[PDB]
Amino acid sequence: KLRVAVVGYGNVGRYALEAVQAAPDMELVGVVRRKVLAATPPELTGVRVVTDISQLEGVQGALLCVPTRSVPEYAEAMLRRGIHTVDSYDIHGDLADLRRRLDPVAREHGAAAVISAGWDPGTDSIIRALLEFMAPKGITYTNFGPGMSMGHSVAVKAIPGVRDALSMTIPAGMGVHKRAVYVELEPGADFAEVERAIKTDPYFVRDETRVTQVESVSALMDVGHGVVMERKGVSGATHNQLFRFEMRINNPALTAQVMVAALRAAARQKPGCYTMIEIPVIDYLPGDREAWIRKLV
Amino acid sequence: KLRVAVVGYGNVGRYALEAVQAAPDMELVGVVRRKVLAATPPELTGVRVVTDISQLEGVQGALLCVPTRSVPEYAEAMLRRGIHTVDSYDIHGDLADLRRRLDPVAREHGAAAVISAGWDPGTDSIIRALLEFMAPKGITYTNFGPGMSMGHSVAVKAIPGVRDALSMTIPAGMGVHKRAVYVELEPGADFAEVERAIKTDPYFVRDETRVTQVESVSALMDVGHGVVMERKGVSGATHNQLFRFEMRINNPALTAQVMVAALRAAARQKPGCYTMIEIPVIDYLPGDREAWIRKLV
Amino acid sequence: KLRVAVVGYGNVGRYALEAVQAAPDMELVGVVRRKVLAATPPELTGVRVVTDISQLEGVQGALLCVPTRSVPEYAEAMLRRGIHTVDSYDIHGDLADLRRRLDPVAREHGAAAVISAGWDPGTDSIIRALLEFMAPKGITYTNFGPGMSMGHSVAVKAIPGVRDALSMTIPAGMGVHKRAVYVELEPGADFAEVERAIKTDPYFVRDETRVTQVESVSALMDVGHGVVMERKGVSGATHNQLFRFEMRINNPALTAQVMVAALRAAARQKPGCYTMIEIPVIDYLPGDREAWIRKLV
Amino acid sequence: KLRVAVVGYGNVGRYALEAVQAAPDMELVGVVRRKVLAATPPELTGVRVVTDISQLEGVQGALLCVPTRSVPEYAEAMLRRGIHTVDSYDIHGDLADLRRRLDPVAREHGAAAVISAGWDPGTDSIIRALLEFMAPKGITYTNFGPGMSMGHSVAVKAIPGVRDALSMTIPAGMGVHKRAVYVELEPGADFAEVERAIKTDPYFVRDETRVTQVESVSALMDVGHGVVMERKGVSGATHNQLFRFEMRINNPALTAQVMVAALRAAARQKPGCYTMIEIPVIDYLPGDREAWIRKLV
Amino acid sequence: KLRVAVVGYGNVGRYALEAVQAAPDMELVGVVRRKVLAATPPELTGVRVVTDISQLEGVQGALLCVPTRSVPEYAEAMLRRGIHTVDSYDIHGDLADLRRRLDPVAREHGAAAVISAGWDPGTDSIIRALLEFMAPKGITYTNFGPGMSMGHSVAVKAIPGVRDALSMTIPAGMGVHKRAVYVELEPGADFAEVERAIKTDPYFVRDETRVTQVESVSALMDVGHGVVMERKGVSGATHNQLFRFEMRINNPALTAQVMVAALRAAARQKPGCYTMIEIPVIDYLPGDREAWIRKLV
Amino acid sequence: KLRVAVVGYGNVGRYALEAVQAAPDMELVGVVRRKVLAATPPELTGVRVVTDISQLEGVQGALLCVPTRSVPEYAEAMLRRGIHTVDSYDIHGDLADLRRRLDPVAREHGAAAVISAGWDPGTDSIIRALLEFMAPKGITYTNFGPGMSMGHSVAVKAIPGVRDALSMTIPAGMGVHKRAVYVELEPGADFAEVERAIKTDPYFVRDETRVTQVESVSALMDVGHGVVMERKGVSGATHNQLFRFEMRINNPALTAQVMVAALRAAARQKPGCYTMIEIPVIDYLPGDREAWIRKLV
Ligand SMILES: NC(=O)c1ccc[n+]([C@@H]2O[C@H](COP(=O)([O-])OP(=O)(O)OC[C@H]3O[C@@H](n4cnc5c(N)ncnc54)[C@H](OP(=O)(O)O)[C@@H]3O)[C@@H](O)[C@H]2O)c1
Ligand SMILES: NC(=O)c1ccc[n+]([C@@H]2O[C@H](COP(=O)([O-])OP(=O)(O)OC[C@H]3O[C@@H](n4cnc5c(N)ncnc54)[C@H](OP(=O)(O)O)[C@@H]3O)[C@@H](O)[C@H]2O)c1
Ligand SMILES: NC(=O)c1ccc[n+]([C@@H]2O[C@H](COP(=O)([O-])OP(=O)(O)OC[C@H]3O[C@@H](n4cnc5c(N)ncnc54)[C@H](OP(=O)(O)O)[C@@H]3O)[C@@H](O)[C@H]2O)c1
Ligand SMILES: NC(=O)c1ccc[n+]([C@@H]2O[C@H](COP(=O)([O-])OP(=O)(O)OC[C@H]3O[C@@H](n4cnc5c(N)ncnc54)[C@H](OP(=O)(O)O)[C@@H]3O)[C@@H](O)[C@H]2O)c1
Ligand SMILES: NC(=O)c1ccc[n+]([C@@H]2O[C@H](COP(=O)([O-])OP(=O)(O)OC[C@H]3O[C@@H](n4cnc5c(N)ncnc54)[C@H](OP(=O)(O)O)[C@@H]3O)[C@@H](O)[C@H]2O)c1
Repeated sequence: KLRVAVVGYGNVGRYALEAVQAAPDMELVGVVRRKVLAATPPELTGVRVVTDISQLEGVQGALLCVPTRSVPEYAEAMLRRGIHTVDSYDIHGDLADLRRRLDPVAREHGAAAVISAGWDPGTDSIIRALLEFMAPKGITYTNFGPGMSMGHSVAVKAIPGVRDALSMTIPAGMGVHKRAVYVELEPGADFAEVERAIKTDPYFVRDETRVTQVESVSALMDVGHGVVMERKGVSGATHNQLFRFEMRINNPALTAQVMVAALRAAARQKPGCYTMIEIPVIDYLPGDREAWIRKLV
Repeated sequence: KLRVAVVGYGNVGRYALEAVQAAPDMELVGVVRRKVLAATPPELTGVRVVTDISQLEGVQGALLCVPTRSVPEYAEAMLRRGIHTVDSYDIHGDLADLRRRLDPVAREHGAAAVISAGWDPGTDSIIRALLEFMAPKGITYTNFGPGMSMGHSVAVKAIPGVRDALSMTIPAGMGVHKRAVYVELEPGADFAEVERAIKTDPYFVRDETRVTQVESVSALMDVGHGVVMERKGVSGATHNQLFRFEMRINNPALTAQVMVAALRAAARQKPGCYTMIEIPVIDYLPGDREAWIRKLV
Repeated sequence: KLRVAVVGYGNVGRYALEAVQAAPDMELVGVVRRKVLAATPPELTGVRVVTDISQLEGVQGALLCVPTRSVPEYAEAMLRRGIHTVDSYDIHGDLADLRRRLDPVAREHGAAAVISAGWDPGTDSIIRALLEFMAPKGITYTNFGPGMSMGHSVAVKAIPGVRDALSMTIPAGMGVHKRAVYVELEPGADFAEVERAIKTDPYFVRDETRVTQVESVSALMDVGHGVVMERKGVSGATHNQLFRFEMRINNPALTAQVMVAALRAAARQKPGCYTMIEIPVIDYLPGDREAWIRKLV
Repeated sequence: KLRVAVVGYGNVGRYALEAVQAAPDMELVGVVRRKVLAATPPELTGVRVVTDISQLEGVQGALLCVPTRSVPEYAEAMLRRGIHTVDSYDIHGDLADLRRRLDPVAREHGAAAVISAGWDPGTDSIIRALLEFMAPKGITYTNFGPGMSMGHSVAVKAIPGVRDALSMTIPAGMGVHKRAVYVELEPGADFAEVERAIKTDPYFVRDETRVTQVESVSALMDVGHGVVMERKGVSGATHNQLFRFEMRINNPALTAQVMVAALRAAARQKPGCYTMIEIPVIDYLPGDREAWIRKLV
Repeated sequence: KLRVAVVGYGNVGRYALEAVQAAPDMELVGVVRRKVLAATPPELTGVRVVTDISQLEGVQGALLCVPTRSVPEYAEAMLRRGIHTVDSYDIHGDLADLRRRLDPVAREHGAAAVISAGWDPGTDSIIRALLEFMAPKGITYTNFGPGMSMGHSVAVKAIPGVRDALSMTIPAGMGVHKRAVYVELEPGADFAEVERAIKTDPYFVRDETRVTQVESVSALMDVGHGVVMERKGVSGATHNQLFRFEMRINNPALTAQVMVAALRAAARQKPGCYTMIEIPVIDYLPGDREAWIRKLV
Repeated sequence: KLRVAVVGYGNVGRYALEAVQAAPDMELVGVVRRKVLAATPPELTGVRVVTDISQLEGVQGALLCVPTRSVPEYAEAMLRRGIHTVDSYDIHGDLADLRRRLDPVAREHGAAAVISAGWDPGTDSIIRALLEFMAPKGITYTNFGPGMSMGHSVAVKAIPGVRDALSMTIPAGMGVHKRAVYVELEPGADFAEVERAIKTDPYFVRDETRVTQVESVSALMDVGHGVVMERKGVSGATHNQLFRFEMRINNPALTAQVMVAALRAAARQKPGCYTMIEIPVIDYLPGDREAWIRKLV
């Protein structure tokens, strides 16, 4: 049974606690937070919560449920302690570089790191790889939403006159996305100004963006999300092969569960850093291989 | 470039030829048939066709496009020659045992074998594994068709009074399948009896079966097929996670293309036998890993 | 404009009245009924209604909106008067013979008859013909409903213990249909007996049938109906060509409109009898061909 | 059997070869190409290939699988030799005029010509005509794709800084289409300039267009295509009649098969030129009419 | 049995007549029109038609099928006569104020008024309320069409050079709508200018608008319409609850039927004015409550 | 702010705790359980838990999250204490009688009771009522699943030789349902026996039932569920009006949230007992009516 720690008790972190507790081959040693207040969250009543992973006895693996930009530093800190790490780093543009950066650190400390192990990047990545070799010629389209965007939401809220905001990702089709922004204005903030400020912002200038002022943004929030991946391609020399994959899921819940499966896999790999398509899928399953082969193949 | 041979020029074999010719990292050395007639099929005009793989110079990998029951003997024959092998062996209840049987043969002759590498078993198996770890609790349903059934058609054609027949697999839902049989009666035969013999045959006795007599079975044949895989499960402790995968494809065309990708992967493994869920998905992709990670993850 | 008469003021007849009035190239001369009561239906207030088509001056075409079994004698009666005729005779197994029977009658009296011109048989027939030549090899499935069934309902009301009944046609998929019967029992009739008689009747004996006793059958009546026609076949030697046609329509409304278009075509044909697939489609369109070619091709 | 020749061995031509070989009522006499090299394509090994149709003995019909702008001269050349002709000329705005031009040429040489016989124009045209008379009032929407666009792709390759390109037709709904262009730039060409030139070109100027630079255009090519035709209209005076037709097919494969069926019909017509809606649908079916009436109506 | 009068014999009024005649608990006393010509519409032959509701003996309820702007004055006129009233007033931004305006008028004359009782506002409003309390946090999207737009069509028809026009409402998703305008130009008018005047008009300036010139607008008219309402929200603290409601209906037919049900409810309320969400749903059903509870709950 | 108690800390009870805590107009006073163990569930750490509702100060309303058969006694016990009550009693056959039984008890103690307030019975009941008056003639079909059935599951588990079981409700279409049973056998229990015992049981004899033996039933459980309600009917005299409502939700989560909304409504009613269709929908919404009318109608 793998001794694991949840690092970062945020949205994903809260679901990670549950995923670890539900895992048959793992034991939750504790949670690592930046601060630990006297008032204990109800669900953490019988859970060890500290600020230093060192105080969690025999930790073998860590789920890095921290902000994207904090992942690099956290992974290196855990790896240098010989602790296997998993994160759902979501920047497609440079996770490949993150992989090269963490590989030597992981190896030199006898640990394994699996990066970008959420649903996208993550499991969606595996699916895209499958579609790619099943029909080498053609185009795969990944359509996200409806669901909220963390990055886009923060960007809008950082605008003067904006008390709080919600940015919805809407699938327009063929891999194109539009934005539906909902904003809660400050004292005498002018909507027109805020509206153009949003549409102009580099985060929305590239896509069709619509803005709406609301009384309460919190009243509109839901972490449900989804994706539709499609490919029309050529298998060998045979055209029009049609594939479609769709999910309607709780975003953080799925991410945390995939992270758990990835940490299970990490503990079984040779020291180094890996993305999800570099690990045999059976390594994400608990227990002996034989039974899974008979049940799933 | 991997030198490959197509063994068995049947339905899948014909597509395998095309899949190999289209692969950027493979070279088709030739085709192995039980017999080679003087009348050369048009598309094989510039292709080396022989009855013994030994006559195909420098073959490194073999695509075993032979009947399911012939796979075991063919795989051992090729492996004992040090030739990597791929097959799409389709018996879910026995493939695990085939794996154990071929493992030492492959290993002792420095070769790798990837078995059951079609779409089901095969790629569908990978998808089922993903759904399984993304939402550990729940049920996955695999719905096949509409499409023609392998053995079912032969089973009916073996009935007295049946000139030729076609058995369609029809999805009834919840992983249950119906059978739509089309028969071309032999001069004199009685439909009523044939209809009874079919519905009572062990091959159909367990599923809803409907029989129809037709003037020509050939006029009804189409190798298109498909599948709908669904799962409603729990990620961690979060219920109602919804997943759906569907494809509408040319059956043998997809199978042959997956076999090609699997052979590419086999050549990159340690000697032994593997099912598709025991191989990192990136090994099914041609060339350098880096490029694929940046493109797909 | 073509002078037309509506024969039989029933369900389809009521809609035919409207279809003719809306046609830009036709003039409604009148309606022919078995009897004409003193109480005139509101919508027929300004319409000539008689018991003999001879009383309708200059009639050139007749829409035979009479029961299926009455069509043969009605068509011969009209044709022998030199009047073009259209009907939506719905017996697929007898259709061809009706064509042979009416052909010489129509020809010898210088008139044209278009039979079975509803949506099925009728327009669905044309679609089936199209799918057949677009992909010669494969299977076309015609799935009807949900919608009320003609004879099935009358057949149920035929049993003694039934005051009124409604038989719904339910698509089970792959061309198979289920029956949902609703019955209003006579005071004292046993439901169990009726339920048994229904499922036993040769009208439901070979189809999954379910019975439900209801307070009022009239409260469940709706003339909406539909169809889904699908085909997965081979174009040339290319497999898995996928086609799908679906309609959700008012049954008698569509039937009456198709009959109108067919009568327009009939007036354009050489004397004789025709099914809808024996007439160029442009003949079903009003006016000059040139305009339609530019608008539709 | 009708003796037929395939003129133009391009995309559609390659499929036409197969469609003719599979036709039960036709005999492939040969293929006519602009040039015949010493290296014979494998599939043409046992086929007569020449540069002048006169070298193909007893040819009665010709499938003109040449570029759109070449159809007029090719059709007149064949017709003046008394050879029936079929083409899938795709310009909706000129179609009618081509018909007028070829009609007297066909007639004076005792031959029949069926123009624009692909799926659109072609079979889609018949479907549009059906929907039009089934519900005279309303609007029919024809939504194409996803699939590759003919001229659009060549038009993009027309710009200087483009080595190769692919233009995808994307259905935006309600008969509106979007463009997804993929370009492979020449060493040194500026993407910004190309992107601008594309969106500016009169081919995309009036449609939402998006451009993406790609490593390889060939790796994105797939000949699959499709259409969704819908109409909500009035049958008689009854509103909201709903119709829907959809296809997911191999573009050239379907086009070639329709051309074959149209040539069969042409040989059955009085000398002159016809579009597909001017021919009874049963004429597109092989053999005796009686059998088809019983099987399809 | 409630004695009812239909006020305004327009689109909705014509259906209201039928809805009242079909209601088991209502008696149609007559129709109130602005003028009554000597030429009686066929369907009104046995119906009392007058210009003053006072001539309709014992009227207890009135269905106000008049233009939106006329509703206020008509409702106050009927209420001041002690006659219960129902209207489908469609202005979402002002109906709350209409409610406050009519409340004291209805109360002081012992009558009840139910306003905005169509499908939207109306039944859609009830559905939105249900979704709102079933999942308090999240967003509900109401997508209309395809279907003809009320004011939009009139707004275009008021443009110089426009003989007649039709404005189609097209759902773009996420509660956003597109406009497809069809215009029939007056002899001489310039399309380019009309097209500009339309797209710039306040009625379309906020949505994507496309204009098309046609020979006949009447040939494109169909009163079918529809809606798709969706919500992804949080029930309690559980995210991703998914809801979807859709209908494809005859617009005025449904509106008139809902108005009838609302009038039935009005007659059962304490004097005052009500929107549809202020009435228990069982009050919209005819007769005794007990029977409905057993049949529907 | 309404002071509320959750009675019964089971599946629904656990979600009810969350729904009350999330409600803006309610205050959770505590939870009433049959027993209170020393080991406190983490999430109940800061919550008052007792065995007698009397120990919860100032309780005004109670959510009866107890077994169906316990509802009658619990409701009467709470009502006799002057506490408003809500339950999701799910027996369609006699909830009408429960209503008559609780009405006088509620009234005589100055309290209000809203029974059967889940999604079915409950919100689905409201939807069925709407469809009923929008189109009075026709048939509404309620299709449940996929999702688990509590009753059916218990019935199977009570069978000798059955360690544990799971009964899935599968929609077969048109209001017909099939059962997919999963069983975990005891020591030497014979499957064949258990299988027929299930198929024979009155709980499954009425429907198509399939049985499967599994290693672990708990590994297959998920509380997700759903429904598809459809109606094709007549509005007035206009046929083929089409309606569809679908939900994919967490079963207990939705039920608890609806119960909260119903308790809010109960507190606003005259003393007595009500089903959900007897309460204006706006009463299920928190706060003043004005704002909801403007936001939703
Ligand atoms: N790949 C995917 O498919 C996918 C999908 C969804 C999310 N994700 C990843 O999941 C990450 C976390 O998501 P989330 O919604 O859980 O974020 P979150 O709610 O903000 O949680 C992050 C937690 O880390 C700690 N933290 C906060 N700010 C920090 C900082 N500035 N420096 C160091 N630690 C900080 C806090 O926990 P304590 O208070 O306990 O310290 C905080 O609650 C996302 O950023 C994204 O990268 C990936
Ligand atoms: N896993 C999947 O998803 C999946 C899907 C589809 C198919 N498959 C597998 O693919 C296998 C082959 O399918 P297929 O349609 O290509 O079969 P096929 O058409 O019968 O071709 C098999 C070929 O094997 C060669 N052969 C060698 N020994 C033979 C023998 N004893 N009897 C007959 N042929 C023999 C023949 O080619 P020569 O004449 O050249 O010797 C024959 O044409 C299937 O049996 C199945 O196991 C798997
Ligand atoms: N092909 C299709 O797609 C399709 C679809 C729907 C219907 N149809 C055909 O069209 C027929 C239409 O029937 P319907 O729905 O309009 O209702 P119906 O009850 O068949 O009405 C037929 C009318 O024919 C007249 N009539 C003459 N002889 C009659 C007789 N012997 N018995 C009863 N009526 C007689 C009556 O009008 P008067 O009182 O004015 O004499 C009667 O109302 C269907 O039965 C079927 O044959 C075809
Ligand atoms: N809430 C919804 O979901 C919804 C949906 C659809 C429609 N509606 C409502 O239904 C209303 C009526 O729709 P409609 O299509 O029936 O309108 P319409 O066709 O124009 O009919 C309105 C009738 O009102 C009478 N009338 C009285 N004063 C009039 C006036 N000042 N100008 C013109 N007519 C006047 C006329 O009948 P006489 O000639 O007999 O006097 C006229 O035919 C719409 O305006 C809208 O408010 C609501
Ligand atoms: N209408 C709908 O749409 C709908 C849908 C779903 C469920 N429901 C209703 O919700 C009800 C409860 O569902 P559930 O899944 O929460 O059931 P459950 O998990 O068994 O919870 C019932 C709770 O009541 C107490 N209890 C158990 N047995 C009892 C008994 N024999 N006598 C008195 N109290 C008992 C227990 O709480 P303590 O241990 O705290 O005492 C138990 O946890 C269902 O029975 C059904 O009627 C309705």
